[PDB]
Amino acid sequence: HTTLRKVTANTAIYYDPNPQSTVVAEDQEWVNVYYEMPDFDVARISPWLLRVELDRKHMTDRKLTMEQIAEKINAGFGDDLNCIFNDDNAEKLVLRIRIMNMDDDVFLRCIESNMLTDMTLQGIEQISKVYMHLPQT
Amino acid sequence: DEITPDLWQEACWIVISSYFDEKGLVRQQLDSFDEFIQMSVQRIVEDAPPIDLQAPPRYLLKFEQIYLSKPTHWERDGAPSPMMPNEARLRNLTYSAPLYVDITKTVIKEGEEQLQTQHQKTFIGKIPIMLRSTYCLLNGLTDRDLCELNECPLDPGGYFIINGSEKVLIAQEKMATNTVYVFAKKDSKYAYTGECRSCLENSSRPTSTIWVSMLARAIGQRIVATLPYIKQEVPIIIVFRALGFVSDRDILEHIIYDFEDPEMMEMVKPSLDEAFVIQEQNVALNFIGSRGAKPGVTKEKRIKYAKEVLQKEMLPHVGVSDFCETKKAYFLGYMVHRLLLAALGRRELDDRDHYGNKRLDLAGPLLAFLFRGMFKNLLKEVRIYAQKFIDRGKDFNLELAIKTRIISDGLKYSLATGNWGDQKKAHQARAGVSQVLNRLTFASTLSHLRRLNSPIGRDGKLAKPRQLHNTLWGMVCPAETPEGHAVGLVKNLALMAYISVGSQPSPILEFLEEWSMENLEEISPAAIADATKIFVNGCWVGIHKDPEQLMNTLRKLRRQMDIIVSEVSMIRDIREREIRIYTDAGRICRPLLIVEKQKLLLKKRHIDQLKEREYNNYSWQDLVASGVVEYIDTLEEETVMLAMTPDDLQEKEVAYCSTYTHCEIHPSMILGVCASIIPFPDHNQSPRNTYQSAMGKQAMGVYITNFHVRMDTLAHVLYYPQKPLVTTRSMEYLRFRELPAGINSIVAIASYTGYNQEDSVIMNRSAVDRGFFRSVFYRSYKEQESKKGFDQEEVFEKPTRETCQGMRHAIYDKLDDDGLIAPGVRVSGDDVIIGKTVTLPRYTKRDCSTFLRTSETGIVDQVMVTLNQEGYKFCKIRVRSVRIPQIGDKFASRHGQKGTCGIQYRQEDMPFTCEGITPDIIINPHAIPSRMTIGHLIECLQGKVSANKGEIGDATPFNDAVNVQKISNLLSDYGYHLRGNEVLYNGFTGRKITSQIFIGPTYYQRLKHMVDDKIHSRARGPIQILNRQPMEGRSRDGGLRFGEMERDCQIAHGAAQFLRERLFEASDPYQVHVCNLCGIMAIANTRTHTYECRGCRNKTQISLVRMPYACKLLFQELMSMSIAPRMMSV
Amino acid sequence: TFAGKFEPVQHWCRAPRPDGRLCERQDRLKCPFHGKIVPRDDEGRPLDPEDRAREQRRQLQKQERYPSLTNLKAQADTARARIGRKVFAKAAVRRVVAAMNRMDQKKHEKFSNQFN
Amino acid sequence: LETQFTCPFCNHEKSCDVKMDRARNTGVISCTVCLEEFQTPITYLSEPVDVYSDWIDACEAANQ
Amino acid sequence: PGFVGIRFCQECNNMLYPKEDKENRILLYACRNCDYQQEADNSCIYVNKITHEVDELTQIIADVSQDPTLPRTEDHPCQKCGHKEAVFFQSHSARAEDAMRLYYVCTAPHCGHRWTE
Amino acid sequence: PVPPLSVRPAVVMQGSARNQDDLTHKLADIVKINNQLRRNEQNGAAAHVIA
Amino acid sequence: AKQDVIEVIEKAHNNELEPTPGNTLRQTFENQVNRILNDARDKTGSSAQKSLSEYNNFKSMVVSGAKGSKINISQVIAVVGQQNVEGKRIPFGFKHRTLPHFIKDDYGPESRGFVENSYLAGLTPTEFFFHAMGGREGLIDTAVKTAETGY
RNA sequence: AUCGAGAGGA
Ligand SMILES: [Zn+2]
Ligand SMILES: [Zn+2]
Ligand SMILES: [Zn+2]
Ligand SMILES: [Zn+2]
Ligand SMILES: [Zn+2]
Repeated sequence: HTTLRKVTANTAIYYDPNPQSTVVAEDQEWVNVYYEMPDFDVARISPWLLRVELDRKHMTDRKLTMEQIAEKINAGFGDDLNCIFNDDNAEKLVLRIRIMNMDDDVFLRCIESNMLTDMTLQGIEQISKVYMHLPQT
Repeated sequence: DEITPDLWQEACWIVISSYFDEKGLVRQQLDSFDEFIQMSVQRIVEDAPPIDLQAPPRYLLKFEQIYLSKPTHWERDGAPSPMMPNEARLRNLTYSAPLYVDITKTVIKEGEEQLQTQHQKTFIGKIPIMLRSTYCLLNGLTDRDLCELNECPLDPGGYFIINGSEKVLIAQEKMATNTVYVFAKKDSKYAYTGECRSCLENSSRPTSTIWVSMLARAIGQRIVATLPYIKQEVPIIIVFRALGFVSDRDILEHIIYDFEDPEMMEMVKPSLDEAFVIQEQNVALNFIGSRGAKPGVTKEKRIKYAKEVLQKEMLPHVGVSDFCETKKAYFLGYMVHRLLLAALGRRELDDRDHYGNKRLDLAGPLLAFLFRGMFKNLLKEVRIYAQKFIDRGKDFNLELAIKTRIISDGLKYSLATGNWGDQKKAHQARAGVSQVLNRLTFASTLSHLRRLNSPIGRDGKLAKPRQLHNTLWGMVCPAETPEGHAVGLVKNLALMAYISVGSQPSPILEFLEEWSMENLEEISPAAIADATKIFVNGCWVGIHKDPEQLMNTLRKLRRQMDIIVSEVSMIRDIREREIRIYTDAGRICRPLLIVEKQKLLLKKRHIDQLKEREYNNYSWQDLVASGVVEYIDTLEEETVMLAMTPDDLQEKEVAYCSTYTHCEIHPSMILGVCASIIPFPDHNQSPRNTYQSAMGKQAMGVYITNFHVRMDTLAHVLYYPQKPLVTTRSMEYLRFRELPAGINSIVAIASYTGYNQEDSVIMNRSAVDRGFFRSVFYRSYKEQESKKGFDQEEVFEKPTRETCQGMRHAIYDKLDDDGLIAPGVRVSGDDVIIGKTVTLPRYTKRDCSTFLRTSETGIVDQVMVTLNQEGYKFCKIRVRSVRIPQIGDKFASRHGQKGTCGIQYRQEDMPFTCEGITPDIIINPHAIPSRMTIGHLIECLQGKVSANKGEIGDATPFNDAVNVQKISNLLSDYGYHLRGNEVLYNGFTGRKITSQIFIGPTYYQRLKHMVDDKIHSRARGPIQILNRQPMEGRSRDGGLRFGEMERDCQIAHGAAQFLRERLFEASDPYQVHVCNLCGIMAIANTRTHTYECRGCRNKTQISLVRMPYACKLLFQELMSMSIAPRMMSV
Repeated sequence: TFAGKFEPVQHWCRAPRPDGRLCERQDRLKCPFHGKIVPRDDEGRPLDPEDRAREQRRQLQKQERYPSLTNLKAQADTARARIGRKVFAKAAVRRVVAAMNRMDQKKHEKFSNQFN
Repeated sequence: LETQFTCPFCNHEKSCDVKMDRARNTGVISCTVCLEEFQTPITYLSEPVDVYSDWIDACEAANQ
Repeated sequence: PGFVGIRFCQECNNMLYPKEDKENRILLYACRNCDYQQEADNSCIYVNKITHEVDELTQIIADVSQDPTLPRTEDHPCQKCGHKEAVFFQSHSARAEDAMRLYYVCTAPHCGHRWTE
Repeated sequence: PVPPLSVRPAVVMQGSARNQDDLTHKLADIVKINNQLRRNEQNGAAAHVIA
Repeated sequence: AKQDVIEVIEKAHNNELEPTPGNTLRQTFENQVNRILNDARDKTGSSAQKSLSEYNNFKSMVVSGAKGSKINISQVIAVVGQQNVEGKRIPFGFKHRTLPHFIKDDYGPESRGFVENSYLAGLTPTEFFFHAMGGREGLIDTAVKTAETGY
């Protein structure tokens, strides 16, 4: 079993009014790549941004791409919780899930908690650790 | 100047000798009791509130001063006389002194009509006195003077005599107070919970515990405080608000010393959000007041309740006075801060088993707990007695008001029974305190007087409190512990271990305000960041800027015997900026040699002055005053860098430490009294050392020098005790050389005839004939004739067959006119030693004589007659029985090698050397290999060397000047095989044995467990009243239990008739008559042959049923519960 | 520490965007925008004719597919309300606390050499 | 902490029932016997003891 | 990214909670107790470091060089001051329990430089 | 049901004081309060006193 | 064996040591040290065994199976070996120390309870205390298993 | 004698 926490490096909540001009400087490429094409309306999107930094090697260890993670997020929460993400090429494995339709800064934390702990990206729940080996006996 | 290595090994032991010349072995008991009498009683009397009683006239009844006189005894006439401890032992008196209290009672009615009447020395009670304490009549007496009072000079004291019985208080472990401890319970609704058992230093009150917890996993951590006397938890921020710190910044100033830390801050935040609703002190005090006093209370009173709890009940050690809430807030914030560090993992959870965290509750503080309770109850009774008189308006006499039996009988009862608490609360009370002093052998007495006890509960199966913690080093014997159900819970002091008696912190506090310290109400919280906190007895008193030179100053004050006394612990935690100073009692510590740059402070000048200790009165205590030695407690050892020996200080090719601060006086002082007997204990498997430490307490010897005058219930004295040929340097202080408990035996380790297999020994019958391991067993019988009332009175007098009713067929001719047998009369089993007759309501008197405990066959050693406390005749008869060792008697070496005597061969039957030496004992070689008691072999070889050389061997544990090679080289110089082997010859045939046998002197012990005190048989003896089954015990002529597992075994055997014999025929056969209709036991009249059930009103269908009596009893007890067990026979 | 890791993505989505440009996204398996990545040439046509036919069929299918008073059903039916109903479910919170408890157990385990 | 309280008006033990309407932040304490009713604001930290507290305080204040 | 600290109101000294102004679409930090407001300079409201990449050098304090029980070494001189000797010790904390990594501290007084190899 | 004397023996003591068994003492308690309650329920007694 | 354990201790100190699968770095270091020291104890035991004659009485009772085992001979002649509490080396009951005689953070064999002496050689005071700790574990096990097995 | 307690033994 692998939860999002096991493969996550660090989570943070920002106040990003514009997706076009993001708060962070290194995420400005793919975000503006995502937004000009109106697959998903800018107006619908909420100001409050959830940015999670995945570490590369944990993703590779479970052979997990951001595609699978984003699919799992969009399945568990449907379209109510938009998620976007870059390719598996950048030096930092990052994906941004700001809500798109108790205040949203509080709400988004409840969402973040619930995602990190009890969203199942892979495996079977209540199988915590597995060891492979050759039996000498 | 410097002590060189070649001298060290006696410099150190010289130092050790001086310690035991100053302190002794029971110093903790005597110091605790002394502190209790000098301080604790006066503190308790003054800390009680004056009892103001008025209808009008009013009276206060101060108590102001105590006087404890010497122990005296009042006869029936009442003339006070000095009572000596041996008289108390013989007459079954309580060795107690009267406590008098000065009382001041001032009349105040009106019009400034004031007048004070002081009653000087109002007899308030009787305090039992610890022997050899400062207030004991044996105090300061010389060995002359003790012998001349019939006291043993080697008797350590440290115990009480209650009703003639010697009682010893066992030190009780408890978890230290006023210290924050953060633990984490795996199975609980809290990730982390911090607690402090706050207790004001002067024992005004019992310890009050505050808990500051962490709610289990907005869902963020929530911090609540469990205050005393408040029904439900409270969020901490409301407690802080209730202390007047309303703004959220002000609260965090106390909780978080560095605001730059994000991570602390975010953790605390949920509690701020959880208390956001309450924003001001009065609502917070409201909120707290609501939980507690009553469901309906006026708002002003609710506030007064919340205030009262906060300043008094919460954290009393911080303060109980008004305007302390800054102190309270800082300490409470410090508790929360500690919780946060534990929750963030910056700091480790506290360890419950660290003795730095534990305190030993000794005789003094325990008697203080009793005295607090009993003086409270006494004052309550004074109030009531005075109150009824004032209600009727008449004057009351204070002497009549004071019923002194409460203090006297309370202390006497609790020390007599061991139930530590009020006699009414006999189940809430904790037993095992105040045990009967072991007087089997001198080592057992010393160990029992140095016994510690961990009240975890023997039922508990968690091994953690039973494990030998690393911190026991030098404090508790690693070996001496019972191997039964209490393993590791009952402990023993290491030899140089000293439990602190307690001290006042006021000199230290006063000095701290000289020096660079700042109060806690006087600082701004911003300063706490890089400053160092200073705790004193748990109490955050201030902060400091340069902790290093503070610690240097404090250490160097304590080493000068300045304001800081020696037992004060001063720990500097460096990584966390605390300096924790401890002066309280119960801290186990030990002495250590201070080390300079890389150099002992102990120079040859100190050893020189110590050598002439008997001339220039240069003692241990001058060694301490010279700043050469220091007492270090368990908690301060964490900051100490110890050298095992001065050889560790020596500059090496690769330096291990190079910054040592202290040195061991000698590592062998980690052992206790009984483990210090073992020779070469570092060559044995440790379980063997533990088993010996247990068995040295069952070894016979001379338990005390004045045994001729003691009327002990059981006593064993060895005819010919010998000091061991192979000894440790610690026994010089245990006085084992002066009261030894064994004999040096020529042990051969051989297989000879097969009668020593599986932990058994073959003894020399001829040696036994010459007195080898012969002992005398003394058994004392009590009796008293009670004239309790004219209805029935007992009296000692030779009974007669014509007047006495319950006269056994045993002859009473050995008794005298007075009803008491005479000394020198040989008495066999079932004989009469005291003829006592009790008047009836075989006429007008019934026999109630005292018989011998059956199957003893001794000789009356002596008969003492006196009067008991109330003053009727009282008789003690000591009977004497010579115990010659025989097959089945248990013997042991000092290495856990126990075994019974398998057979005894005469000298011509035993194997012999070329020079006709036969072994006294032959033990089997198969007892060595699995046990790995190589100390036994090394002791045998060393003993051969010692006997051939005219020495006493040195078997001190860690001694590089003694190993097996050097002993073997010594033994080869006396014409013996260097490894202790000899050619033996078969005693029966005279042929040489092909294997050369290992033979030599080894110290053996005769243990209390003789077969003649264990053999027992039964064939249709007495039965128990309730269930008609055989009694329990040898003494009761009882039967052996055929238990559930024997039943199970015989079921597996398939032996149904044997099982029925054991569980029906041989225990409790019985018949009942059962109604065939209802199956209930009917009424049978076998004389008139009439059989009827009142239930069914039939008298023809009744059946006989053969059942056990216990089953009939069970069925009747089931009807008692309205159950109908109906035995249907169809 | 088998844990083999690599990050090659040479293939591009290359799907035709409405602005006339081909998608340049280096997704491993799925472009979020155009679905499964299929190999395409320089003008964006999928190399496999069967894949092109399937994509065309999918595109055709996608192309195929008191009032004045306030409505209480509007509050019940919206994204924020749905996420709220899910996250704040009795069953859901329990799992969160269970995992956070394991997180605390790790904190407890991380002082090994000591007695505790 | 008991939930049923003695009424300050009729002195009937455990005759007062407390209702916490958290959605409106109001606690209502009513005696079953004498039908006296009192309404106070409450917070999420409030308890029936706090509502009965506010009732006793309101009574004593009004009786001045 | 870095953590975010709590900020307090300047009127009642209570913590400022986040909130959003729709009619400037800008982040504000407002007090629930009074009615003070501030405009944020961060734009970040919450940060969780699951990896816990904490520089334990910040947790060390130079005073630990005074500990007689810590080991000392002459093989790792100080880069600050050139002092020749230095104490060393392990991480010994939660989330530093992995990795026996040694941290060094200079024993020169008033230098107190700390580092890691 | 009062059990018989064998279920609750009155053991005699070194003198003449006959010590009763715990069951006998408890039956003493039950009997006294039963008799006392009986006289209250027979007479006029407060319902809470009878309770 | 000690000088190999020092090798491993520097590798761990310099981060030259990488975990093995299924274990944390602490647990791998502990494995690697314990398996150095068990190799040492077995090798020294072998040396002591081969040194024995067929006049040796320890050997005589071990071949017959009457009493003892080869490990007992190794402990009496060669080396007593590692003392364990709860299946692990001696725990840091002080602050990062097994005793106040060691420096902090000392994972060497001496410090954590390896008795490099035999019973004939005699244990040093620290070895004596650590051996007493291990034997106490045995005594507690013997005294605590009985109730629960009997039930 | 009963009850409890404690200390021990295997
Ligand atoms: Zn019938
Ligand atoms: Zn695409
Ligand atoms: Zn009412
Ligand atoms: Zn504000
Ligand atoms: Zn430096």
